[PDB]
Amino acid sequence: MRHLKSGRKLNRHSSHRLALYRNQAKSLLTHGRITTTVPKAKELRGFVDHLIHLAKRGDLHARRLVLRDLQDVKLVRKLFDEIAPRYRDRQGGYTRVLKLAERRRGDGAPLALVELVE
Amino acid sequence: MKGILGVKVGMTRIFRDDRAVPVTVILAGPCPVVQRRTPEKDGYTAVQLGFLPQNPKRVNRPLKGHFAKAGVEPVRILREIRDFNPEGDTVTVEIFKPGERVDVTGTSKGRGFAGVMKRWNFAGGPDSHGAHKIHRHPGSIGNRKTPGRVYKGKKMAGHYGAERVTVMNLEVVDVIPEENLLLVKGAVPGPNGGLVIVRETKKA
Amino acid sequence: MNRGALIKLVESRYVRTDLPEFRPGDTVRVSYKVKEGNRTRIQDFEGIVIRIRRNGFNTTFTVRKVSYGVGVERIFPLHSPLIQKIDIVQRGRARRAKLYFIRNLSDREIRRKLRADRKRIDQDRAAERAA
Amino acid sequence: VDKGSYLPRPTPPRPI
Amino acid sequence: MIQPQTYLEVADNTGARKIMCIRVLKGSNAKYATVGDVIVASVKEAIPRGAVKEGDVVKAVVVRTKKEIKRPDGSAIRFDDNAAVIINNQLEPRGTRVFGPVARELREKGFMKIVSLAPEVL
Amino acid sequence: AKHPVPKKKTSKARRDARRSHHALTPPTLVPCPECKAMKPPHTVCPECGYYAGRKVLEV
RNA sequence: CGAUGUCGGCUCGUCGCAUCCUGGGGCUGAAGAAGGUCCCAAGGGUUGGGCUGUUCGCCCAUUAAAGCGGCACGCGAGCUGGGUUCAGAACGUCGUGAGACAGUUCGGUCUCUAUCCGCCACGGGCGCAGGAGGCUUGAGGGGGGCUCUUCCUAGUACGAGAGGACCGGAAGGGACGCACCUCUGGUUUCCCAGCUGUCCCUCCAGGGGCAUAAGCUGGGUAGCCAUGUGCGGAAGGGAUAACCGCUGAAAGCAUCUAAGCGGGAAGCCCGCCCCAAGAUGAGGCCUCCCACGGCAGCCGGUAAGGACCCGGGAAGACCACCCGGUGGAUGGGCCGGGGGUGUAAGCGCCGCGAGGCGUUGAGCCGACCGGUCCCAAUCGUCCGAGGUCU
RNA sequence: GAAUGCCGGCAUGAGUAACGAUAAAGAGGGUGAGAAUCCCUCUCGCCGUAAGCCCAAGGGUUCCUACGCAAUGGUCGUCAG
RNA sequence: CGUGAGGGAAAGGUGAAAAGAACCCCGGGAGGGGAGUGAAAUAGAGCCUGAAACCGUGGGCUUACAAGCAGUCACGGCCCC
Ligand SMILES: [Mg+2]
Ligand SMILES: [Mg+2]
Ligand SMILES: [Mg+2]
Ligand SMILES: [Mg+2]
Ligand SMILES: [Mg+2]
Ligand SMILES: [Mg+2]
Ligand SMILES: [Mg+2]
Ligand SMILES: [Mg+2]
Ligand SMILES: [Mg+2]
Ligand SMILES: [Mg+2]
Ligand SMILES: [Mg+2]
Ligand SMILES: [Mg+2]
Ligand SMILES: [Mg+2]
Ligand SMILES: [Mg+2]
Ligand SMILES: [Mg+2]
Ligand SMILES: [Mg+2]
Ligand SMILES: [Mg+2]
Ligand SMILES: [Mg+2]
Ligand SMILES: [Mg+2]
Ligand SMILES: [Mg+2]
Ligand SMILES: [Mg+2]
Ligand SMILES: [Mg+2]
Ligand SMILES: [Mg+2]
Ligand SMILES: [Mg+2]
Ligand SMILES: [Mg+2]
Ligand SMILES: [Mg+2]
Ligand SMILES: [Mg+2]
Ligand SMILES: [Mg+2]
Ligand SMILES: [Mg+2]
Ligand SMILES: [Mg+2]
Ligand SMILES: [Mg+2]
Ligand SMILES: [Mg+2]
Ligand SMILES: [Mg+2]
Ligand SMILES: [Mg+2]
Ligand SMILES: [Mg+2]
Ligand SMILES: [Mg+2]
Ligand SMILES: [Mg+2]
Ligand SMILES: [Mg+2]
Ligand SMILES: [Mg+2]
Ligand SMILES: [Mg+2]
Ligand SMILES: [Mg+2]
Ligand SMILES: [Mg+2]
Ligand SMILES: [Mg+2]
Ligand SMILES: [Mg+2]
Ligand SMILES: [Mg+2]
Ligand SMILES: [Mg+2]
Ligand SMILES: [Mg+2]
Ligand SMILES: [Mg+2]
Ligand SMILES: [Mg+2]
Ligand SMILES: [Mg+2]
Ligand SMILES: [Mg+2]
Ligand SMILES: [Mg+2]
Ligand SMILES: [Mg+2]
Ligand SMILES: [Mg+2]
Ligand SMILES: [Mg+2]
Ligand SMILES: [Mg+2]
Ligand SMILES: [Mg+2]
Ligand SMILES: [Mg+2]
Ligand SMILES: [Mg+2]
Ligand SMILES: [Mg+2]
Ligand SMILES: [Mg+2]
Ligand SMILES: [Mg+2]
Ligand SMILES: [Mg+2]
Ligand SMILES: [Mg+2]
Ligand SMILES: [Mg+2]
Ligand SMILES: [Mg+2]
Ligand SMILES: [Mg+2]
Ligand SMILES: [Mg+2]
Ligand SMILES: [Mg+2]
Ligand SMILES: [Mg+2]
Ligand SMILES: [Mg+2]
Ligand SMILES: [Mg+2]
Ligand SMILES: [Mg+2]
Ligand SMILES: [Mg+2]
Ligand SMILES: [Mg+2]
Ligand SMILES: [Mg+2]
Ligand SMILES: [Mg+2]
Ligand SMILES: [Mg+2]
Ligand SMILES: [Mg+2]
Ligand SMILES: [Mg+2]
Ligand SMILES: [Mg+2]
Ligand SMILES: [Mg+2]
Ligand SMILES: [Mg+2]
Ligand SMILES: [Mg+2]
Ligand SMILES: [Mg+2]
Ligand SMILES: [Mg+2]
Ligand SMILES: [Mg+2]
Ligand SMILES: [Mg+2]
Ligand SMILES: [Mg+2]
Ligand SMILES: [Mg+2]
Ligand SMILES: [Mg+2]
Ligand SMILES: [Mg+2]
Ligand SMILES: [Mg+2]
Ligand SMILES: [Mg+2]
Ligand SMILES: [Mg+2]
Ligand SMILES: [Mg+2]
Ligand SMILES: [Mg+2]
Ligand SMILES: [Mg+2]
Ligand SMILES: [Mg+2]
Ligand SMILES: [Mg+2]
Ligand SMILES: [Mg+2]
Ligand SMILES: [Mg+2]
Ligand SMILES: [Mg+2]
Ligand SMILES: [Mg+2]
Ligand SMILES: [Mg+2]
Ligand SMILES: [Mg+2]
Ligand SMILES: [Mg+2]
Ligand SMILES: [Mg+2]
Ligand SMILES: [Mg+2]
Ligand SMILES: [Mg+2]
Ligand SMILES: [Mg+2]
Ligand SMILES: [Mg+2]
Ligand SMILES: [Mg+2]
Ligand SMILES: [Mg+2]
Ligand SMILES: [Mg+2]
Ligand SMILES: [Mg+2]
Ligand SMILES: [Mg+2]
Ligand SMILES: [Mg+2]
Ligand SMILES: [Mg+2]
Ligand SMILES: [Mg+2]
Ligand SMILES: [Mg+2]
Ligand SMILES: [Mg+2]
Ligand SMILES: [Mg+2]
Ligand SMILES: [Mg+2]
Ligand SMILES: [Mg+2]
Ligand SMILES: [Mg+2]
Ligand SMILES: [Mg+2]
Ligand SMILES: [Mg+2]
Ligand SMILES: [Mg+2]
Ligand SMILES: [Mg+2]
Ligand SMILES: [Mg+2]
Ligand SMILES: [Mg+2]
Ligand SMILES: [Mg+2]
Ligand SMILES: [Mg+2]
Ligand SMILES: [Mg+2]
Ligand SMILES: [Mg+2]
Ligand SMILES: [Mg+2]
Ligand SMILES: [Mg+2]
Ligand SMILES: [Mg+2]
Ligand SMILES: [Mg+2]
Ligand SMILES: [Mg+2]
Ligand SMILES: [Mg+2]
Ligand SMILES: [Mg+2]
Ligand SMILES: [Mg+2]
Ligand SMILES: [Mg+2]
Ligand SMILES: [Mg+2]
Ligand SMILES: [Mg+2]
Ligand SMILES: [Mg+2]
Ligand SMILES: [Mg+2]
Ligand SMILES: [Mg+2]
Ligand SMILES: [Mg+2]
Ligand SMILES: [Mg+2]
Ligand SMILES: [Mg+2]
Ligand SMILES: [Mg+2]
Ligand SMILES: [Mg+2]
Ligand SMILES: [Mg+2]
Ligand SMILES: [Mg+2]
Ligand SMILES: [Mg+2]
Ligand SMILES: [Mg+2]
Ligand SMILES: [Mg+2]
Ligand SMILES: [Mg+2]
Ligand SMILES: [Mg+2]
Ligand SMILES: [Mg+2]
Ligand SMILES: [Mg+2]
Ligand SMILES: [Mg+2]
Ligand SMILES: [Mg+2]
Ligand SMILES: [Mg+2]
Ligand SMILES: [Mg+2]
Ligand SMILES: [Mg+2]
Ligand SMILES: [Mg+2]
Ligand SMILES: [Mg+2]
Ligand SMILES: [Mg+2]
Ligand SMILES: [Mg+2]
Ligand SMILES: [Mg+2]
Ligand SMILES: [Mg+2]
Ligand SMILES: [Mg+2]
Ligand SMILES: [Mg+2]
Ligand SMILES: [Mg+2]
Ligand SMILES: [Mg+2]
Ligand SMILES: [Mg+2]
Ligand SMILES: [Mg+2]
Ligand SMILES: [Mg+2]
Ligand SMILES: [Mg+2]
Ligand SMILES: [Mg+2]
Ligand SMILES: [Mg+2]
Ligand SMILES: [Mg+2]
Ligand SMILES: [Mg+2]
Ligand SMILES: [Mg+2]
Ligand SMILES: [Mg+2]
Ligand SMILES: [Mg+2]
Ligand SMILES: [Mg+2]
Ligand SMILES: [Mg+2]
Ligand SMILES: [Mg+2]
Ligand SMILES: [Mg+2]
Ligand SMILES: [Mg+2]
Ligand SMILES: [Mg+2]
Ligand SMILES: [Mg+2]
Ligand SMILES: [Mg+2]
Ligand SMILES: [Mg+2]
Ligand SMILES: [Mg+2]
Ligand SMILES: [Mg+2]
Ligand SMILES: [Mg+2]
Ligand SMILES: [Mg+2]
Ligand SMILES: [Mg+2]
Ligand SMILES: [Mg+2]
Ligand SMILES: [Mg+2]
Ligand SMILES: [Mg+2]
Ligand SMILES: [Mg+2]
Ligand SMILES: [Mg+2]
Ligand SMILES: [Mg+2]
Ligand SMILES: [Mg+2]
Ligand SMILES: [Mg+2]
Ligand SMILES: [Mg+2]
Ligand SMILES: [Mg+2]
Ligand SMILES: [Mg+2]
Ligand SMILES: [Mg+2]
Ligand SMILES: [Mg+2]
Ligand SMILES: [Mg+2]
Ligand SMILES: [Mg+2]
Ligand SMILES: [Mg+2]
Ligand SMILES: [Mg+2]
Ligand SMILES: [Mg+2]
Ligand SMILES: [Mg+2]
Ligand SMILES: [Mg+2]
Ligand SMILES: [Mg+2]
Ligand SMILES: [Mg+2]
Ligand SMILES: [Mg+2]
Ligand SMILES: [Mg+2]
Ligand SMILES: [Mg+2]
Ligand SMILES: [Mg+2]
Ligand SMILES: [Mg+2]
Ligand SMILES: [Mg+2]
Ligand SMILES: [Mg+2]
Ligand SMILES: [Mg+2]
Ligand SMILES: [Mg+2]
Ligand SMILES: [Mg+2]
Ligand SMILES: [Mg+2]
Ligand SMILES: [Mg+2]
Ligand SMILES: [Mg+2]
Ligand SMILES: [Mg+2]
Ligand SMILES: [Mg+2]
Ligand SMILES: [Mg+2]
Ligand SMILES: [Mg+2]
Ligand SMILES: [Mg+2]
Ligand SMILES: [Mg+2]
Ligand SMILES: [Mg+2]
Ligand SMILES: [Mg+2]
Ligand SMILES: [Mg+2]
Ligand SMILES: [Mg+2]
Ligand SMILES: [Mg+2]
Ligand SMILES: [Mg+2]
Ligand SMILES: [Mg+2]
Ligand SMILES: [Mg+2]
Ligand SMILES: [Mg+2]
Ligand SMILES: [Mg+2]
Ligand SMILES: [Mg+2]
Ligand SMILES: [Mg+2]
Ligand SMILES: [Mg+2]
Ligand SMILES: [Mg+2]
Ligand SMILES: [Mg+2]
Ligand SMILES: [Mg+2]
Ligand SMILES: [Mg+2]
Ligand SMILES: [Mg+2]
Ligand SMILES: [Mg+2]
Ligand SMILES: [Mg+2]
Ligand SMILES: [Mg+2]
Ligand SMILES: [Mg+2]
Ligand SMILES: [Mg+2]
Ligand SMILES: [Mg+2]
Ligand SMILES: [Mg+2]
Ligand SMILES: [Mg+2]
Ligand SMILES: [Mg+2]
Ligand SMILES: [Mg+2]
Ligand SMILES: [Mg+2]
Ligand SMILES: [Mg+2]
Ligand SMILES: [Mg+2]
Ligand SMILES: [Mg+2]
Ligand SMILES: [Mg+2]
Ligand SMILES: [Mg+2]
Ligand SMILES: [Mg+2]
Ligand SMILES: [Mg+2]
Ligand SMILES: [Mg+2]
Ligand SMILES: [Mg+2]
Ligand SMILES: [Mg+2]
Ligand SMILES: [Mg+2]
Ligand SMILES: [Mg+2]
Ligand SMILES: [Mg+2]
Ligand SMILES: [Mg+2]
Ligand SMILES: [Mg+2]
Ligand SMILES: [Mg+2]
Ligand SMILES: [Mg+2]
Ligand SMILES: [Mg+2]
Ligand SMILES: [Mg+2]
Ligand SMILES: [Zn+2]
């Protein structure tokens, strides 16, 4: 049973899954847009949105918070100095997911894009 | 016989004569009668009750017709109470006073594919002493050449829960008419937000 | 419908507001209404609260005391009607929220681990100075 | 009750 | 929650120090004994020249358990050991003293003698 | 276990009866409102790159 | 004998009744209580231990009682492998020997994949002469069925005494069963904190990895849970068993019977709970669409409605079911509350220092109760009546 | 027409079990008819008395480069012993 | 295949003649469709004949209240001659 449980397992153990989200965040915040499988995508939204919201606080504490997942001062500088201001007046939802039309040839996996909002 | 539809909202205990008493709170009212079943017309006696207001955007024409003939706003749920004929055109929690005993029917929580141990309280297998991949297994399911088959109704693994359950003779602890609220002593089938039926008990 | 608010709305008739705030580590005296056939009297229970498990009206707290060579723990509902009053007898300072570990400790060891929470003690004397 | 034993203790083979 | 094989402290001056439950006298097949229940036990440990000696098969009533017991007023109470008091077939304490607190539930179950003799009733 | 095995060969009838559920369901498709091409619904059009009125993607 | 695996245990039962208990009786060398013995009864129940491989048996402590049998001495494609059939070794014994012994002793390979019937669950198809959306009747099934102690009646009836009821009434348990999570108590794989070694970011401070598929430790929400909580066995009607009668001949008496009529079981039928119209005997009610174009049929477009697709879901293996899809609170964010953790970082002050104090119940913070269109459920598509004949 | 016959061919079980250590993956950018699987880069993880590096046996061109993907590779393949 | 002594297979056929299919078309290729050769191309090299099991496409009749070694006897319906 799975009654009222939140969070996909994604056939990864506790730390692989952590690293999975973190690495995707590094990639999302870097290129502004990535392609993944639909399930990874939907789960990535929250993980990244939180990081953006903290960059919206902007304080030392928040930066050090974000660095725990992002681990790259430059990347976080880009987060605070270029990305975060774009959302000053936006109330959550700094990410969107749209599903692509074609599946991966090799395993038939459904694909989607995750991008940062305008 | 009298009854009402309701939703299960949650559980608490209250205090009554220096005693803690577990209650399940149920939002029962208000239920408009939307059809009456009669011996000349239907062959038996009952009252079809509606419950919870619905966006008429989602109610189709055959359903609209039914409501309209009763002069009743569109409702989400229709359900009957046999051998119940309220003098009114609306049924509320006020039909139950504290101290009355009731039967509550709901839809039990669903465990999906349940092992024979969770479902039927089988003893399962030993967990050491050589036990071989049978720790949660049911054992024998039969005999031998005679009868050379397995009985109908053999308790076996399968789906469990998400089925109609009635717990009987529950004390009505309080009723708070202004909030369409019913407080019942003990445990009621199903999850919070679950549709339930409250009937006057059949025990004595 | 807001199922949560409904439940709090039921509980609201039973909610107490007259009790002093305490934390795990504090030493407390709970005066409890007790029945003994055929009269009811007030029995005092005094000890370290070693646990406060929160759930609104349904919060309960556990108090530990060593009575006549034997350890006793009592669990009280925080909004029980059978509680007359609670008297803060001492403020202790814990570093965690549950103190089950004091069960394995000498009276001496507990005394060191649960220093008097000097801060909240000063606050206690700081109020009580009333008009 | 202990009676005879009409079969040896078994063991599985290997087809090929 | 006492069951066969459970060791109990004895909370009296009968001379027994440790009893091991061998039956809970409460129905055809009671799984557990709690405060107020009577068990049949074996005296596993005694002090020289008491009323009881190691080996005896005695009756006793449970006065304290480590498993907390619940009360209708919504509260509970729990002790640091499981203890008992040796009784006779008339449910009366065989010794003349009882040590440590006992559960108030004893009173209503007709063990007044033990309740009185007890230093504290919680 | 003792290695269960099929007692009889399955007949052409019986094997083909089993497969009476094996037909594919054709892809469900809708016209993209921009380029009128046929694509699955709720997916970015892979021909013109449009979704929800706007250009989203380079095709 | 081109194999029907053989004791005992465990698991799971199911049946018989020559009945162990509980229910109903007759006789008693039945005063009462408690027994004896036979009759009716298979609904339910029939405990935990010590010894032995044991079945059996003995013993301990209880119990209403600790029933006896069948089902390949029920059940090894369900488990075990202690016992029994191999190969090793030894003792007693027999044999010159090799070896042997319903004599003993220690050890000794138990096979991932279920085709058919059967069984537990779940769908797909078609049918139920118009097509649809709801709500139902209950043929017929299944589930359940146990029992004890104490008190009152009453220290009364009965007894010299000890002892001690019928009938009726009230309370509290044991085991079992169904549900539930308010409380008690678990778990809670990253919800919080503390700790070690190492490597790293970035030197300090602060952090990240790894030490398990959580490094370790102390806690812990929702959920799923029992040790926790609510509730069930009935009541009640009916017909009966043994058994007891009323009236009453044959047979002037007598006779429960040959006419007729009563009483009478935990058992039987209803009643309770659950499934159920594939009940092809395919039921019923309420509502909606409707008189389409072409030549009981066909092709095509629609109506009411349905499906597809999507956001989801205490629903769930897939499927199904249920909710919602911008005329929207469905999930994700965000905000408030709850809840866990237990006073973040930074700074200031104190100490030579490990640290400590204040800022501060702080900071962080899964799932719970909500709000909020910020993100996504865009845009659509395909099916779908014209009602056969007495 | 049968010999658990002999040789071959094709069925059934079945779109089933499995795809060979639970050290682990993610994204961007290239190439190409085609890419989860080939090249590049960044992030993550695993070994480190080894899962690194040297000999000897044994193997015998498998080495390097160009051009290829029918088969071999337990999938794919533009890559490869 | 076996350390070795030793064991030990399978595998024949275009056409009279290569006249072995220029050239175009789809395709990455394989493969095919036209053109062409030939008396003949389902003689197209995976090549004479090309049986059977086995797999498929199209059509006729038939099947979702029915009991079986699958046939047989009878009658009726539908399709064909
Ligand atoms: Mg699980
Ligand atoms: Mg949820
Ligand atoms: Mg989930
Ligand atoms: Mg997670
Ligand atoms: Mg993955
Ligand atoms: Mg997994
Ligand atoms: Mg995977
Ligand atoms: Mg997995
Ligand atoms: Mg993986
Ligand atoms: Mg780890
Ligand atoms: Mg780029
Ligand atoms: Mg959050
Ligand atoms: Mg997609
Ligand atoms: Mg596709
Ligand atoms: Mg592939
Ligand atoms: Mg898609
Ligand atoms: Mg009626
Ligand atoms: Mg319902
Ligand atoms: Mg199970
Ligand atoms: Mg299960
Ligand atoms: Mg499980
Ligand atoms: Mg389970
Ligand atoms: Mg169960
Ligand atoms: Mg269980
Ligand atoms: Mg068990
Ligand atoms: Mg067991
Ligand atoms: Mg177990
Ligand atoms: Mg084994
Ligand atoms: Mg195992
Ligand atoms: Mg069976
Ligand atoms: Mg049979
Ligand atoms: Mg069944
Ligand atoms: Mg279900
Ligand atoms: Mg009651
Ligand atoms: Mg709540
Ligand atoms: Mg409160
Ligand atoms: Mg409150
Ligand atoms: Mg000291
Ligand atoms: Mg101060
Ligand atoms: Mg024999
Ligand atoms: Mg003591
Ligand atoms: Mg001794
Ligand atoms: Mg003795
Ligand atoms: Mg095995
Ligand atoms: Mg066959
Ligand atoms: Mg065959
Ligand atoms: Mg077969
Ligand atoms: Mg078959
Ligand atoms: Mg066949
Ligand atoms: Mg076929
Ligand atoms: Mg086919
Ligand atoms: Mg089949
Ligand atoms: Mg568009
Ligand atoms: Mg044989
Ligand atoms: Mg054979
Ligand atoms: Mg054979
Ligand atoms: Mg054989
Ligand atoms: Mg056999
Ligand atoms: Mg046993
Ligand atoms: Mg077993
Ligand atoms: Mg067992
Ligand atoms: Mg049977
Ligand atoms: Mg039996
Ligand atoms: Mg029978
Ligand atoms: Mg007899
Ligand atoms: Mg007996
Ligand atoms: Mg009787
Ligand atoms: Mg009897
Ligand atoms: Mg009798
Ligand atoms: Mg007598
Ligand atoms: Mg007598
Ligand atoms: Mg008598
Ligand atoms: Mg008798
Ligand atoms: Mg006898
Ligand atoms: Mg009999
Ligand atoms: Mg019986
Ligand atoms: Mg039986
Ligand atoms: Mg036993
Ligand atoms: Mg034993
Ligand atoms: Mg034995
Ligand atoms: Mg047996
Ligand atoms: Mg015997
Ligand atoms: Mg014996
Ligand atoms: Mg003997
Ligand atoms: Mg008895
Ligand atoms: Mg008796
Ligand atoms: Mg026994
Ligand atoms: Mg016997
Ligand atoms: Mg038996
Ligand atoms: Mg037998
Ligand atoms: Mg046999
Ligand atoms: Mg036999
Ligand atoms: Mg047997
Ligand atoms: Mg025999
Ligand atoms: Mg037996
Ligand atoms: Mg048997
Ligand atoms: Mg067998
Ligand atoms: Mg068998
Ligand atoms: Mg076996
Ligand atoms: Mg066996
Ligand atoms: Mg078999
Ligand atoms: Mg042995
Ligand atoms: Mg030996
Ligand atoms: Mg001799
Ligand atoms: Mg000799
Ligand atoms: Mg001789
Ligand atoms: Mg011999
Ligand atoms: Mg021998
Ligand atoms: Mg023998
Ligand atoms: Mg012998
Ligand atoms: Mg001997
Ligand atoms: Mg022997
Ligand atoms: Mg032996
Ligand atoms: Mg041996
Ligand atoms: Mg050994
Ligand atoms: Mg052995
Ligand atoms: Mg073995
Ligand atoms: Mg086995
Ligand atoms: Mg295996
Ligand atoms: Mg399989
Ligand atoms: Mg099968
Ligand atoms: Mg068969
Ligand atoms: Mg069969
Ligand atoms: Mg079957
Ligand atoms: Mg089957
Ligand atoms: Mg079935
Ligand atoms: Mg169906
Ligand atoms: Mg079906
Ligand atoms: Mg009809
Ligand atoms: Mg319908
Ligand atoms: Mg009816
Ligand atoms: Mg029926
Ligand atoms: Mg039937
Ligand atoms: Mg009396
Ligand atoms: Mg007397
Ligand atoms: Mg007297
Ligand atoms: Mg009296
Ligand atoms: Mg008298
Ligand atoms: Mg007298
Ligand atoms: Mg007298
Ligand atoms: Mg007396
Ligand atoms: Mg009575
Ligand atoms: Mg009772
Ligand atoms: Mg049962
Ligand atoms: Mg829960
Ligand atoms: Mg909770
Ligand atoms: Mg809990
Ligand atoms: Mg808890
Ligand atoms: Mg815990
Ligand atoms: Mg975390
Ligand atoms: Mg450290
Ligand atoms: Mg570290
Ligand atoms: Mg470095
Ligand atoms: Mg540092
Ligand atoms: Mg740090
Ligand atoms: Mg971490
Ligand atoms: Mg590392
Ligand atoms: Mg680590
Ligand atoms: Mg490492
Ligand atoms: Mg860690
Ligand atoms: Mg907890
Ligand atoms: Mg807790
Ligand atoms: Mg929890
Ligand atoms: Mg329990
Ligand atoms: Mg009756
Ligand atoms: Mg009657
Ligand atoms: Mg009668
Ligand atoms: Mg008479
Ligand atoms: Mg007469
Ligand atoms: Mg007469
Ligand atoms: Mg006469
Ligand atoms: Mg008669
Ligand atoms: Mg006659
Ligand atoms: Mg009668
Ligand atoms: Mg009478
Ligand atoms: Mg009864
Ligand atoms: Mg139905
Ligand atoms: Mg129904
Ligand atoms: Mg029908
Ligand atoms: Mg129905
Ligand atoms: Mg139907
Ligand atoms: Mg029939
Ligand atoms: Mg009808
Ligand atoms: Mg119908
Ligand atoms: Mg009807
Ligand atoms: Mg209706
Ligand atoms: Mg018209
Ligand atoms: Mg029209
Ligand atoms: Mg016409
Ligand atoms: Mg049409
Ligand atoms: Mg429509
Ligand atoms: Mg869906
Ligand atoms: Mg789903
Ligand atoms: Mg579910
Ligand atoms: Mg679906
Ligand atoms: Mg819908
Ligand atoms: Mg739409
Ligand atoms: Mg719209
Ligand atoms: Mg709106
Ligand atoms: Mg929402
Ligand atoms: Mg929300
Ligand atoms: Mg989700
Ligand atoms: Mg929140
Ligand atoms: Mg909050
Ligand atoms: Mg809090
Ligand atoms: Mg501080
Ligand atoms: Mg600080
Ligand atoms: Mg200073
Ligand atoms: Mg200084
Ligand atoms: Mg300084
Ligand atoms: Mg302050
Ligand atoms: Mg905060
Ligand atoms: Mg806060
Ligand atoms: Mg949750
Ligand atoms: Mg709340
Ligand atoms: Mg929420
Ligand atoms: Mg929007
Ligand atoms: Mg709004
Ligand atoms: Mg049409
Ligand atoms: Mg006519
Ligand atoms: Mg042949
Ligand atoms: Mg022949
Ligand atoms: Mg064979
Ligand atoms: Mg054979
Ligand atoms: Mg042969
Ligand atoms: Mg042959
Ligand atoms: Mg062959
Ligand atoms: Mg499949
Ligand atoms: Mg299979
Ligand atoms: Mg499978
Ligand atoms: Mg394999
Ligand atoms: Mg598989
Ligand atoms: Mg592999
Ligand atoms: Mg493998
Ligand atoms: Mg393999
Ligand atoms: Mg593997
Ligand atoms: Mg693998
Ligand atoms: Mg793996
Ligand atoms: Mg690791
Ligand atoms: Mg993997
Ligand atoms: Mg690329
Ligand atoms: Mg290109
Ligand atoms: Mg690739
Ligand atoms: Mg490729
Ligand atoms: Mg790539
Ligand atoms: Mg790869
Ligand atoms: Mg090293
Ligand atoms: Mg090492
Ligand atoms: Mg060489
Ligand atoms: Mg080689
Ligand atoms: Mg080569
Ligand atoms: Mg070169
Ligand atoms: Mg290749
Ligand atoms: Mg290839
Ligand atoms: Mg290829
Ligand atoms: Mg080539
Ligand atoms: Mg390949
Ligand atoms: Mg391979
Ligand atoms: Mg290439
Ligand atoms: Mg290359
Ligand atoms: Mg190679
Ligand atoms: Mg190379
Ligand atoms: Mg070789
Ligand atoms: Mg070789
Ligand atoms: Mg060679
Ligand atoms: Mg040839
Ligand atoms: Mg030639
Ligand atoms: Mg030629
Ligand atoms: Mg080309
Ligand atoms: Mg081309
Ligand atoms: Mg070309
Ligand atoms: Mg290529
Ligand atoms: Mg070609
Ligand atoms: Mg060609
Ligand atoms: Mg020619
Ligand atoms: Mg020509
Ligand atoms: Mg010619
Ligand atoms: Mg030609
Ligand atoms: Mg040709
Ligand atoms: Mg030819
Ligand atoms: Mg020729
Ligand atoms: Mg040919
Ligand atoms: Mg051919
Ligand atoms: Mg052929
Ligand atoms: Mg054919
Ligand atoms: Mg066809
Ligand atoms: Mg055909
Ligand atoms: Mg029929
Ligand atoms: Mg038919
Ligand atoms: Mg048939
Ligand atoms: Mg037939
Ligand atoms: Mg036949
Ligand atoms: Mg005829
Ligand atoms: Zn388009």
